[PDB]
Amino acid sequence: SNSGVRLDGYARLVQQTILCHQNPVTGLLPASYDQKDAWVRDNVYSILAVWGLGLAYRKNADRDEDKAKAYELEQSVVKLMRGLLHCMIRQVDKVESFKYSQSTKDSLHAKYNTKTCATVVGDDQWGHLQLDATSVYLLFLAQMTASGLHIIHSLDEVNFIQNLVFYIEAAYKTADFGIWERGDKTNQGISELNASSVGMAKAALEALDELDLFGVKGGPQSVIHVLADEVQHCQSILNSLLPRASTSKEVDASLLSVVSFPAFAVEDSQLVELTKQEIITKLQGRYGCCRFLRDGYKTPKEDPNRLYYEPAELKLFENIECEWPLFWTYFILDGVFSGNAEQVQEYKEALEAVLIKGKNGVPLLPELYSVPPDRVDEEYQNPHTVDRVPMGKLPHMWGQSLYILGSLMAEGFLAPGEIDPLNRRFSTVPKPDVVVQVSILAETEEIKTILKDKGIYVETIAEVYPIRVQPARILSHIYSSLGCNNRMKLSGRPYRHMGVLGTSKLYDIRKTIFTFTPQFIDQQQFYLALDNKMIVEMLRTDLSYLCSRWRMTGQPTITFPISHSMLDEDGTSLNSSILAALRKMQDGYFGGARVQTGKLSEFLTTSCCTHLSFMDPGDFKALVLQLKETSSLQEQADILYMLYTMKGPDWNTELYNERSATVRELLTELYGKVGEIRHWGLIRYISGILRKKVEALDEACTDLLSHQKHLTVGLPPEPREKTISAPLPYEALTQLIDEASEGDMSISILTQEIMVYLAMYMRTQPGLFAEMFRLRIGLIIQVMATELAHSLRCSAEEATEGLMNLSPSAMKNLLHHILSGKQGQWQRRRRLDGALNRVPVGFYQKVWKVLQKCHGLSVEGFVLPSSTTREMTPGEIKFSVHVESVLNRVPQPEYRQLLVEAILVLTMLADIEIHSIGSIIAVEKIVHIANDLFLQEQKTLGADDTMLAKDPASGICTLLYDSAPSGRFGTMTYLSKAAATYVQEFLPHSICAMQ
Amino acid sequence: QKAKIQDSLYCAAGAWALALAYRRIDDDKGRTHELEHSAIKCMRGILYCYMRQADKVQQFKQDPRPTTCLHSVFNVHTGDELLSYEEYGHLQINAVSLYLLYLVEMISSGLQIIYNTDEVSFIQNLVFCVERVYRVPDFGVWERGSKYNNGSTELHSSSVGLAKAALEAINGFNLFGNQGCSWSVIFVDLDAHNRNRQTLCSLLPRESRSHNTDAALLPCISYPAFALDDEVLFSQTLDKVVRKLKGKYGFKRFLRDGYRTSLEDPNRCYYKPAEIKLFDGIECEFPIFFLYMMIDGVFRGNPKQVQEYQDLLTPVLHHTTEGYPVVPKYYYVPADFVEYEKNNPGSQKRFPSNCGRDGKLFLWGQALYIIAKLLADELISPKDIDPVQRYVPLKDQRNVSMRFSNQGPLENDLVVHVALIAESQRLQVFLNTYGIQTQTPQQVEPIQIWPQQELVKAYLQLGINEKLGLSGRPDRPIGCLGTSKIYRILGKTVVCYPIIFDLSDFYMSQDVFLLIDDIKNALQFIKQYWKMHGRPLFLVLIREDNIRGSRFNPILDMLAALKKGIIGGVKVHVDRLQTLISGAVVEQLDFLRISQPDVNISEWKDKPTHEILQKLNDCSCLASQAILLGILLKREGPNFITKEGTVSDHIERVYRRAGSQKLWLAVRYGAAFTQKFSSSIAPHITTFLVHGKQVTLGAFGHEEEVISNPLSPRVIQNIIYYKCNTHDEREAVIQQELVIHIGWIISNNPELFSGMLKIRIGWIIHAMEYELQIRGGDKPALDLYQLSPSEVKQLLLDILQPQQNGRCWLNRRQIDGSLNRTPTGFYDRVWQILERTPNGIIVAGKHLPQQPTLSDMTMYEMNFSLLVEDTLGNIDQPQYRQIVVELLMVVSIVLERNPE
Repeated sequence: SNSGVRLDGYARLVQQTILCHQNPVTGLLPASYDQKDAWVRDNVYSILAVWGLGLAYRKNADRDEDKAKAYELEQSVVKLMRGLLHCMIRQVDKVESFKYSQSTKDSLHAKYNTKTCATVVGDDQWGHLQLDATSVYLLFLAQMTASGLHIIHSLDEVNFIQNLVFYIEAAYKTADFGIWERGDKTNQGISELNASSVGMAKAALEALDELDLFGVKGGPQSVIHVLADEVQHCQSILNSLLPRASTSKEVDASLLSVVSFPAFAVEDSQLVELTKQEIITKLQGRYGCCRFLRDGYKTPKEDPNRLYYEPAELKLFENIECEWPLFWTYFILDGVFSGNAEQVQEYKEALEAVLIKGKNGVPLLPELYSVPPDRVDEEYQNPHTVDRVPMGKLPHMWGQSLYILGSLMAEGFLAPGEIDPLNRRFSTVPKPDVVVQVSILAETEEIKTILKDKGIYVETIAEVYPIRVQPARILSHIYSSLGCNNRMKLSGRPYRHMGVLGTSKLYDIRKTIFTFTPQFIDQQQFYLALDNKMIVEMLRTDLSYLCSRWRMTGQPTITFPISHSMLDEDGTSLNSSILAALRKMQDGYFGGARVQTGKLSEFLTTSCCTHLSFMDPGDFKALVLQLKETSSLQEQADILYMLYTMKGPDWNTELYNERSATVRELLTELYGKVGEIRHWGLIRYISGILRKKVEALDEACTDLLSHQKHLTVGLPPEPREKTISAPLPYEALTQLIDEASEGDMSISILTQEIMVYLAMYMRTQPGLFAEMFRLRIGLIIQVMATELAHSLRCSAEEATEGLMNLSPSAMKNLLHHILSGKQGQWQRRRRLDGALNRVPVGFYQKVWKVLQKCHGLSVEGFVLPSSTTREMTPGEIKFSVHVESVLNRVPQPEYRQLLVEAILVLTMLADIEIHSIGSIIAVEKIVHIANDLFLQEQKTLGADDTMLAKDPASGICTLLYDSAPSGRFGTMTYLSKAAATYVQEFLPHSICAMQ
Repeated sequence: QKAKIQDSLYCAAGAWALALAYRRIDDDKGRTHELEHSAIKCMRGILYCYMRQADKVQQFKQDPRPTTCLHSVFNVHTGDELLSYEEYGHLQINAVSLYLLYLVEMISSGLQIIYNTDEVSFIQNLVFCVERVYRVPDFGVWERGSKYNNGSTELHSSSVGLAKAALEAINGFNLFGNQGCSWSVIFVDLDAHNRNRQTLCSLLPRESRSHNTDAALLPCISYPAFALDDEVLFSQTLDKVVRKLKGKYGFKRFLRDGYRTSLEDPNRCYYKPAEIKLFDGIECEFPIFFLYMMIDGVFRGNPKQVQEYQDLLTPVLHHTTEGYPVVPKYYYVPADFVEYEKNNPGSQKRFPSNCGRDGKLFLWGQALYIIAKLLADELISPKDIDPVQRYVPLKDQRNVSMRFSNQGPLENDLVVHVALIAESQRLQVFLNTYGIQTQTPQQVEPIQIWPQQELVKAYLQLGINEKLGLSGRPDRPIGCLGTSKIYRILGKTVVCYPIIFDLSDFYMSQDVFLLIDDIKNALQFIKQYWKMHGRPLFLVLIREDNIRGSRFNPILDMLAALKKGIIGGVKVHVDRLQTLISGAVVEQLDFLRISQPDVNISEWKDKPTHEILQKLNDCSCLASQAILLGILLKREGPNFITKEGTVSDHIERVYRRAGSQKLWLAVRYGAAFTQKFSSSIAPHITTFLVHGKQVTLGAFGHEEEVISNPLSPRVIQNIIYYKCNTHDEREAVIQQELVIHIGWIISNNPELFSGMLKIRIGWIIHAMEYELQIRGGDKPALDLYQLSPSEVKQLLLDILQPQQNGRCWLNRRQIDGSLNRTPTGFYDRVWQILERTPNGIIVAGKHLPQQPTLSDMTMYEMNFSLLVEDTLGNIDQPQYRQIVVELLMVVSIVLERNPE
């Protein structure tokens, strides 16, 4: 038959191409060329062709010869698979070290060796950090074991895989070198996050949810257990940063793999179409496509025998980027996958023109085509016009394997549903909605009586003896024992904060039902849960988040115990907010979700249950006396702080003759007494002494960084001020916050509170942070303290004292008011603008455009040379950073703002004329001329000298400060007149303006 | 960081047995899974470790030596060698054979261990390497080899038995299991199996020359092997080992064994002589062999032995903290009972080893214990644990392959097929005129007849891999059994004839009686060592040059007897080749598709070159021509140019002419020129060595070389040819003829050489010449160089006869002494003499002190026999030696008759 002939031809091609260098015993193919190395990614990707060919044989075998062929192909696949597994399982120490903290030194090697599977290089000679390779490896491992090949034999390999799951589970906040092993855009590589790694890891973690490695003949302990919050975090990170690969790269071609055949992890197909159109319109070439803009790899310049690119990529790497047909051969598979056929034919006819025929007349895929070293000037004026020449190695196994797999797919021998038995093709199918179940219980009989008084029927912790409730920290400590082995020195999953997605589902531990309360009702960690309004808002946002995704089967279940702290002052009735929230969550509509009430008896029959198997059995005395006799919280806190700092970090105070009362015990006990008074004047003070840290601070920090924003801790000036431009571990971040806040103690707590508030604000309303580029917590503190001082008309100390005493809701409202933006009238808004440096949306582009037509803009000695316009682009962050650094030399906010309107008026005026100034422009001189003209005009009118006052250290009238921007008497007209006069002063006696 | 091969393999076998036992439950919860995968992982690891070393395998395939032996111990953490081969030896074959047997066991069970074709090639190379185990001595299972523990290697019966079992099992089996067409088979040579069986049957009664009995014989003759199919000899071996090795606490390893005993010290690897005498009586104890005897009893269906051995094992077994059974390794006696134990064997109580309380275990012991308990509890059946039916009962031994014939064990009535093919049409019509029917090859067009070198080159073609570097099967001659089959190459049938019919440069192939005797011997060998399905095929060719006039009568008689139907009690069948080839199984080789003289030495030595050349030109005598060619080659060299081409070509031409003319002296002298040797000396020397005799090569009255262990053909050829260059000219072919005749006679008439220990060809031929001179009498003695092969064979058989009266008793004494004849029971008589000789015996200046030989030696060991032969061989006059040995026998008789 024809099918037999085609399968024989495809087998011959595969045999002659890839299998000839299979390297048995080890099973690791060389990574192309005469390099004598084995890259994990290439070895993983080079088996898909053989895999699909073997599956094509298996269904149509029906004969001994074809049965043997399928058998040998599958055995070769499992050989290669075990060859990959052995090299990593030989290196358990590095993964164990990486499981705690994040560093490049304790990371797996990316280039393993040939026979004996040894190391070839040290830890300081290559970039040994690639999460994408491990993630995609585990994805294909899951797919193959779901297909029905036995890959895992020993049970210790299950523990190693479980440890590797924790190894890769932190990819959403870990910076990596990248898929190209080149760091960021320029060299001297700095670790930086990219979307490709996170997108690759999301599907890898999703695939191993319940897929056992022992097939249909497994046991009670054969399934890898994975959480759910990391998947949602990865999805959110991908959605936030889908259009751009990274913060330094405008677009990378590698995003195609994430949004195509391997590891479909994307939603909102409109963004898929947008990124496909963008990559087509920007990276398409003549005989291929480029990875990303401004790469110099394999160029007739650059002195290839040298690394660590000098910062002189002005035009030496523009429009001469060679080619890469890999992304072209991706398109044919992407088109043929779902429903597209004409695009498949178009791409096939496009790629058949760029093939090279070698020995025996077989297809061969070149790596890249290089621009000739002579025809370089023409390409700068006529891009994508000059023909290129093949250059570099071309035994490209990755591209050839993917192309032959695509051709076999298009031939119709094999169905799309066989490559992926997990059915990952239906990720674009919408899910309508889910219904959330919430249960209410009372702590004591008094609370039950109070609730029944208002008509609410609940039950206590008693009477439901078969079920039990306990906090989620116990659940995390329980989770800290999964995948623990003593012979292999494996410590299991490290302790982490547990999300709300895991506590919702029910649990089974030794024929018992357990339910875990949410983590935000924990008063032993932080005091922000002592406010009823905040409790309500966290319930609302958590219900919304739970009803949003809910990608796991069954209905949710939330337990909301009512505590003694949520009664009134008299303790005889619940607060109005709590009763109102209960009434809203009744009748099936609360917040933005449907909430159904009832009892645990009804919910047990319809709710997801998770079966857990791994927990189955296998003079100081004078000061102490003064403290004892004295009263009042102020002296109490003061004396305890002095004792703790001076001799009492852990020393026993001996205040009780029968119980050894340690200082820490006394401070812990003081919390109970402070709680009833609701005195927000010393609770922060004692919390700073005990150094309480807020959980999930790193997640909020990386959420803030992901929005193209730069964070900063520490009050001005330099060098106390810092710059957190990259994600940092929890310990490093806490230490940095400590050193920035110095000994003021409360500064760290208020900074953490502001960071949490900004993190919660970012998700809900990401529109108030426009016109803003560098967030400054210290400047926010200064602005808010000044605002409260002005409102209360008191001194700075009184304003600060009122500041600490405000409830968290007061800080919420005041921060929202300041962010919204809602003599002595205009000066206040001007000072607020200068303090918050709220520059307009298109400031940098216009500044660049004007710099294109002048030698520079001097600001009090410091000069902004015009040579930077060709070294940078308006989209890059470094140009904005240098512009802000030039503009922030002056300390006065009013000076900064007036410089802003002066440079803008110069920008608008430059458009009218068509000339080159050919001189340096001083903005301060223009501002002084405008001020002098305003002074002269006001003197001409006849105003008395009192109103034309002079500031103590400015030289600028306060009435000019108070003047409104627009109008026939505004500052803008004076600035325009001064700028025009200055332009005329350095102009060859001819303006020649027209528009 | 040290790991052995045997213990891990046994643990894997036990785990596989437990998995098979648990497989009988459909709700197993996957418990079979981890056991099966553990077995697979262990086997993959051991296979990887074996394939890590590749150069050593290739080196051993050509030059088997301890230096090139495959390493057996390596680091378990990374699979690398940690210890040098100068402190271990590393040479051991039983592990490889047992690994092969177990791997084919689990492949037949249904497990998957091999993935690609490369491992098939590696298995082929391993089989080729282990085919040659019957010659190279091994270090033994216990690593000590000889009981003296000095650093010498001796042959072990258990290793060769395991090799034979593995070779038999591996034949004709699909390695990939369920699926396989043409790249999953294993090819086996029957000659190696036959030689291994012969070595077993010769060496089976005594495990080694220096060891009368050892406990290591049980696994080779128990469940792990099932190799001894002789019942009565099996019973006597079992009775002997039980009687001589039974102990109160189990079975000892063997007699006079100071292994990790109280007196042993960790300061001397090699034991000093006479220490073994002090080491007796304090031998350590191993209870593990109770489990093996339990196994044997339960497979033999004898519950009485099961119950007795279980009762014996119950008290000696130890318990853990939880009560888990413990089997310690060895038992030792404290220092207080070092002398009290000697007077009363077993009276005192021993003490347990370190691995009997806590913290140390003997995983091999618990593995065997658990498998024996599993079998005793009847949780499985013997068939399940042995799917390859290694052990069969007496009533099923009727139609098995490679073991027994269809006629039954106690029957031998095989019929051998023989095909008659002519060579020339004139010879065919001449034979037809006398009634003899034969077919010239040109009417057999569909079938092809090829010589024996086609098959060896084809076998060299297979087993070649490019990635690793592989030479395939070595180019070795193929036996008659291999050539008796029918082959198919490229779809063409190929049939070959035995190597006896092809042209031979030697001279004895021109004698009709020698060829008749040789073909009769080949027919007997085919009859008695054939067990394959289907009648064997034999091809015989007759040349027109064989008739050579009056010599045409015996071939007529032989052909008439062949036509009659019986040849010396052997049934034969004759018919055309086409009918025989049709309807017969043909074996497939498909691998190729995938892939007096007037000149004296002294007088003419000083003659010039041109004079010698002219004399060579104008002379017609063969002897003069040969001697002139010899002088020319000795003086000028083989590269000189003569009137008839090069010197070598002229020598070959004159030698062939002499062979055609049948001048025995001329052909022998030319053969000495040709620097040629027979390709069968090594089998003769190795069979002489395994018999227990000794061979010495040399000339009478000159230097002689003694051989005690097998040697490579290169060294033996070198030494014999250097000796030949030293002393004489035509001797080399003479010792060749004598050794081939002696080997043939000892093969067919073994009892004729009874009483022989040291065989010396020079003394034999001297006695031959002396007897011929006596027979001549008045007439001058006929020269031995001019005697025909029939005459020398007859004279050798006459002199080798037991001899009778009539002739002078002096001649009988001379011929007995020249052969170094010894009376039966002489050695034991000498030993009982020395035991009753307080001072010693001094003969011809040699001293035999009693103390060292009593403190080093025992009754039946060979070292004493060697020493007494050495001290006896200093007597110059052979009849004087015979008188001395007769006097010794008389003294022994008279002293044993009266002890007063």
